Amino acid sequence: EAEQAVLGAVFLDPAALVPASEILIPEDFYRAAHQKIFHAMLRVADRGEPVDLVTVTAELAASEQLEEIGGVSYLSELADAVPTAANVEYYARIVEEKSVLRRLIRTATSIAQDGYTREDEIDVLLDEADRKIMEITGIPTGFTELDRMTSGFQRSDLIIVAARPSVGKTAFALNIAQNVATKTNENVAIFSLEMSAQQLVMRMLCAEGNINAQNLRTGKLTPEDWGKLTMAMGSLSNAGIYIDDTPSIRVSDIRAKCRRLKQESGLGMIVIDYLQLIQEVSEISRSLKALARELEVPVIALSQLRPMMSDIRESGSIEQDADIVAFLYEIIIAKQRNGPVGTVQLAFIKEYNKFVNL
Amino acid sequence: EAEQAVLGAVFLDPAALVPASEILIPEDFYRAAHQKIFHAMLRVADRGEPVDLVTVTAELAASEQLEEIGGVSYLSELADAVPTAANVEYYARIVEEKSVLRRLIRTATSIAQDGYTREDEIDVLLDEADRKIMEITGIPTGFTELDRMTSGFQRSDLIIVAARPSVGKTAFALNIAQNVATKTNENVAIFSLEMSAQQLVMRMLCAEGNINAQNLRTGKLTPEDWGKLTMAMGSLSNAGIYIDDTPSIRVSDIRAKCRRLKQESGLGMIVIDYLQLIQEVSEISRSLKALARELEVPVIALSQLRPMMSDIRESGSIEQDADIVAFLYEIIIAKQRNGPVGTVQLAFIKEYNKFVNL
Amino acid sequence: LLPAFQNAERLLLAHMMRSRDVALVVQERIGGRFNIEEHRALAAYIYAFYEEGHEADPGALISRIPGELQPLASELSLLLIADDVSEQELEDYIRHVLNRPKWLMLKVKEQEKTEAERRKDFLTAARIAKEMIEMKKM
Repeated sequence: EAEQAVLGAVFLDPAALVPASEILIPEDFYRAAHQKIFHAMLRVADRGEPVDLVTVTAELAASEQLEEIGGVSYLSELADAVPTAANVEYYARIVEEKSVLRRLIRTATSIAQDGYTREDEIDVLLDEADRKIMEITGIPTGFTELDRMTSGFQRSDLIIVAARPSVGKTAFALNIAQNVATKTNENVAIFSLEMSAQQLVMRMLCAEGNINAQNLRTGKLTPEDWGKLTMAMGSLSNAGIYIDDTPSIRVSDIRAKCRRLKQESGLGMIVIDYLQLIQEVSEISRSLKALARELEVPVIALSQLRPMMSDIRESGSIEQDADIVAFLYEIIIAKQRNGPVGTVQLAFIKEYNKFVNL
Repeated sequence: EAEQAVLGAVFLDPAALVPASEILIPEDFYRAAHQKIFHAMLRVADRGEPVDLVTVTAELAASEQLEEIGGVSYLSELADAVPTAANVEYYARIVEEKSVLRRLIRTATSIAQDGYTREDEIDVLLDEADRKIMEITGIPTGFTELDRMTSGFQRSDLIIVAARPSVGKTAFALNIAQNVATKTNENVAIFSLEMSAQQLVMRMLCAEGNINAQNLRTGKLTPEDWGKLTMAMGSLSNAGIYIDDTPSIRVSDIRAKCRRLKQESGLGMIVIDYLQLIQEVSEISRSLKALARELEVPVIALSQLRPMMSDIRESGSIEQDADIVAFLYEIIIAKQRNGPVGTVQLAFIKEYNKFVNL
Repeated sequence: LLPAFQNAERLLLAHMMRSRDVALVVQERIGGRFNIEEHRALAAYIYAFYEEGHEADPGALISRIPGELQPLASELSLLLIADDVSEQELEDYIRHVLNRPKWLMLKVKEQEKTEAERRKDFLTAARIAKEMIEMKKM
């Protein structure tokens, strides 16, 4: 009935079409007949010309669905029936609602129906089941003058740190995660898709007790090294670091694991190791932003590519989803919504694998 | 039905006859009865005297086809039927089209029919086959001498400004948008499909307080820049600018948002950033003209291509929908309907990103 | 599918029945003055109702209301409405009702056009028709 109101009110105002079309597409209509009309209605509006009884009946005739609806009789029925066009929008919202409900049902019924025919998948089934159904502040960084431009890292922002291979993007994100763990009291979650979980640990053990030329890797240590690891181990032994080196994981699983950790222990940072390596990327970017929003936590997504904006942009959106885009080169905060944009300069040790102040 | 509308509309306006007869001659009508009326309608207009129900029912009677149509009954029927005569032309175009189709069929059928009876010719058959088949007002611009040639920018005109990449077509539109907002008291709506919303604002912050080599971009400013932006910000603060940077939008959405803004606040100009980038273009051109007409507001569409007419013509209509076509090179007003056609020269600063008088 | 004015007559009841703040606006503007006998009888009942200082809900109205009005008054209280009638909605509805005797009119001169046409008085009927186009524009 509300369907007939919209159609009707268009024949009446017919500036009514504008709000109607801002809220409906032909597909929202349940009856094909109306679909046809509303489409013709729009197709006449795309000139043009304007939209009224004779001009629509004429587009319908043209594409030959005039008699496939009502006649002109049903168009007139609609026209003569409607008493006002101050609703429409409406009416529109009603039809739009009942449309959403049909889609809900359809995509939900498609899941049950799909439940028996796969079996087989469980994981594809459970993912294309979310996919189908979906359709200083702050936290201190450790580093004095990165804090200032940003004031955190704050909760619900997606931070993307990009840098060419072997500039130090991992070693940078790890130190952030480490400082946040050892110095605050806030659990950090690391996904290290590339490197193993234990080859990650010494890379932050080295980062602390200022250990290693001697080296941890190459067997034996001096008394100074030993007496060092012991506190480095000790200090990092109480930190709130969680690691997950699961080979290469899909978004929904980062999201599921992070979700469970928030309720049981705390959570403050999600540091994902590199995006390009998670498993189009624009559709992942989107999901990472939502993750941050849902968990009121800053998500640091590392990325792979001078540098500047169009280096990453050309490969999957990101730009409009991430609210702060860092570059390692110099730390170039090229985009942030907190405020300032510029270059912060950090020293880098190597031997110890630390990024340090200045 | 389209036929009835034309005739009906005449009994209504009846200045509806002028465009009707520009587009139709009696024979374009399929029904004879309508042929008779439209002809009579035209025979009366050929004095005289003017054309209304009475006078037409008189002419029809006089050449004795009054009962050979409907009666006055059918004349009243047309009259009393049609609600509006702001179409007609139309309507006219609809009837004219279906007239052309009939002619095609007739001359094509006559070719087939002629295919058997000759045989004989081949060459008269094939030749007479091509032969047969071929048959100041206004809204001030800010810029003294642009105003004179145009007197506005006025309400219901679609103004298209075209210029090769990096000649200043955006900067030019912006400065118009700016002078209108800061100097009059009339809201302007900018769609900036290409450049971001905030990248745009500096480009018109700079184009005021005469700011920038120092630069706003490259961090720090002088006590001369600071004390400058503050006024520039202050003066632009109260202006009536509305920006929409939505990536790339369809016309129905430009038309929808601008319609809302009219009823709630005001509206004087729509400045669309470039047309070739909105989302065949002849179907968009048409729409922009109809947007300007509906909102009684000048729509400035920027376009991408020496220059001259055929430089944009070859890429989708525009020529006959735009009633004023400006080129940036020199501002070449190559077509306008108000009056004059010719070159107005404008200075351009660059550092401040301003177009200035001369 | 029902003519406009009737739907506005209908909906108007559907609103005043539910909102007795609307009924008070309808009362000064439309008699009724309502165009259909049923709608007239109901409006008389509605108007009264509240003049009995009476709170406001159809559960009460539909229980009032001779019984021959009930099958209709029932199916109006279930109609379909937002509760809240837009400022113009009301002026659009009332306009239809109020200027319905005016359409019921021009069919009186309509019968005069055709009666003139039959006695071959062609220019008179023309005038009548030109007259109708005027009233019709209103």
